[PDB]
Amino acid sequence: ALKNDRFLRALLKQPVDVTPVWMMRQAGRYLPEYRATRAKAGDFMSLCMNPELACEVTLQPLDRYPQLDAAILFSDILTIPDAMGQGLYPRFRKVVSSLADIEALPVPDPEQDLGYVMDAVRTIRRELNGRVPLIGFSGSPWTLATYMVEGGSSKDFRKSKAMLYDNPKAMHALLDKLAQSVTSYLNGQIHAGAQAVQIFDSWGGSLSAAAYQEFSLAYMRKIVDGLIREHDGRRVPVILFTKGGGLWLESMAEVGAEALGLDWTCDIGSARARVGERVALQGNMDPSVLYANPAAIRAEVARILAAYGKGTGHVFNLGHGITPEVDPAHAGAFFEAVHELSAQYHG
Amino acid sequence: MTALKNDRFLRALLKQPVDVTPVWMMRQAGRYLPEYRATRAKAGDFMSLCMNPELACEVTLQPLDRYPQLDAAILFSDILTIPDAMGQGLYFETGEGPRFRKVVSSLADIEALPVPDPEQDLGYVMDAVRTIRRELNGRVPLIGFSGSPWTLATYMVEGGSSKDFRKSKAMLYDNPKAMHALLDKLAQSVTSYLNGQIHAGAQAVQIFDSWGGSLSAAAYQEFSLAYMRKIVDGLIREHDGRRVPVILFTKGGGLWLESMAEVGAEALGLDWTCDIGSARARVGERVALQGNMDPSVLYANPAAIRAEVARILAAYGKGTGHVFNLGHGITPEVDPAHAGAFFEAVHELSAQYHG
Ligand SMILES: [Cl-]
Ligand SMILES: [Cl-]
Repeated sequence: ALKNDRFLRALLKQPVDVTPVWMMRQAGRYLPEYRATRAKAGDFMSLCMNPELACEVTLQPLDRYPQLDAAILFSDILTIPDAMGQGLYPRFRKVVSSLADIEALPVPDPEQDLGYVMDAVRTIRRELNGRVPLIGFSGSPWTLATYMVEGGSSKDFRKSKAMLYDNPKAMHALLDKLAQSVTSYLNGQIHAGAQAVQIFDSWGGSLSAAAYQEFSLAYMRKIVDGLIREHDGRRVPVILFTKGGGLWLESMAEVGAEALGLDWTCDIGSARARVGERVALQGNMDPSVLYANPAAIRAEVARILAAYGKGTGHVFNLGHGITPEVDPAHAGAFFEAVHELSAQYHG
Repeated sequence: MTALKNDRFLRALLKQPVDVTPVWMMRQAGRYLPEYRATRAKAGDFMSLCMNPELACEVTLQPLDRYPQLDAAILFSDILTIPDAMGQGLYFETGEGPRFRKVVSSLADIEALPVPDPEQDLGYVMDAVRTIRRELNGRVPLIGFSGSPWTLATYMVEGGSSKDFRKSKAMLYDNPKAMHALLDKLAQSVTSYLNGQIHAGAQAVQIFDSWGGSLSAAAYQEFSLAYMRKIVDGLIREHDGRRVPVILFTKGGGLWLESMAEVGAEALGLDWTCDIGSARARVGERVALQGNMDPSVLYANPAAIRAEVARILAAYGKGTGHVFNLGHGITPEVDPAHAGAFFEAVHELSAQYHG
């Protein structure tokens, strides 16, 4: 029973009154009410694993900012490797390094092994009461694989890439199991009530053009081929986002997903020319703009709207997550600007 | 016209016929070489090494002696030379990295900054160029270099290394008038610095726009590329009877090659995220291309290194206009033998793409 669905409409190239906006990490430490809930939870994993708390932080930006046109599931990108028994605490107690390691990895069952995520989705979907669509998400196979091979956050992905060039056979094995896992994970979230899904390929941008095709994109394509594309009588749009992936939009546009995420390095007008006929686009403002005065924030919104131009097919967002020191009022000025200034570009 | 024994590097940059694809490597003088680390220890630190022309020459020549395949030398020097000469007080915080005592935050700060004179105020750099040019004895061309105005500006506004560049970009959006004033002054400075290096014997120059890739497409045009264009227009174009090729390198700038190619510089540097075949199709008629291998490949076994060299050569295809390099600097933990396999693969495997 969706009351506001312009976010979905834009992704599906349907007419809209204004350009929709949401923001990566809109539930995060820049919000004092998030910091309160996080302290109430006690630690970050408790917040993630408690569906009531995950819901609480998910709703917080929506209640603060009526301009936001979508909710995104609050969770950790690393749920799946954690579930595989790798012991997430940002590092892993168990680290992938041999083919033998990978073969032993189980493919997590969404409801039996990741039930708390599924519970969070159901809880959020209920509590939203149709106010805005709910976005489910997961990290990409390549991105999750690097976390599992690096053993956590990495200096420069030397180990992950070395293993890629030395033992591509083992890396294929790992990526394939992760593709399997991500597919069922997202399908789980969709069954639980997610109305769109986004794949975050956060580290795909560090790959060479060739390695990106073989070791990241091919596995996102596998996932999209396995996703539930319709639920609750509506299409469930898929958004692929490779940060730093602007060079590669053309191939990304042929995977069959509805939309591609963009970061600020890619001119969105150029992106629309290159692949606009095949996908919706989401993005792409540099988050650092939010540290500037409201006039500058408005000016940058106007520039980006002008670059995209007239008509549907754009969802406004940043090109990366907001950072903890941003003034919530500057975030608000951003969302307001998108709705106020974009109206002229529709109709 | 002064003598070179090997000039295939220059010829590739100028789209002239070459026998093999030339190769050199960013940071080819650096901590991955044990002889470098020994010289650096004898100097005490990096800064002392940069400010002693005899030792800067010594490390500049080391990779050439170890690796006969290398087709160019690059001036060993500090990217932060100019803002130090400007008076901002470069030092090294024990646990972090280079920092400046003084940080740029206002138009008034910027107006006060002087434009260093290369020979009068950076004589130790010009001496290094002269010394290297002499000691090379024409074995390979010498590359001079500088940071770009945008890249230098970020160090001066942040006051050292930064992860997110929040302060630099905040100033870009909040105080464009001041940020442009800084960029303008730095372009003038970089121009005379590079020209001093050329007059001292540099035979090519590379502008390292290391942090230009963090800019939006729109901001890149106004706050970085426009100032590299200023520099290129002001550079000495010929010296010692030769054209002096200019290489512009914005790491992560692959989306922007078309505009970079309109500046008038001979060549553009690429990183591994850009398919070099695609790059050649997009701008190869206008510029030579340098790059573009992922430095991380050098951690892999030599067979993998050769296969990746082979792939990149196949992607560029037949004919001049390519200088092989990494897309980034080599890191200290790469085995010298792996770097060696790399250079040997480029010369051996590229022969078939020429003639
Ligand atoms: Cl744009
Ligand atoms: Cl390539």
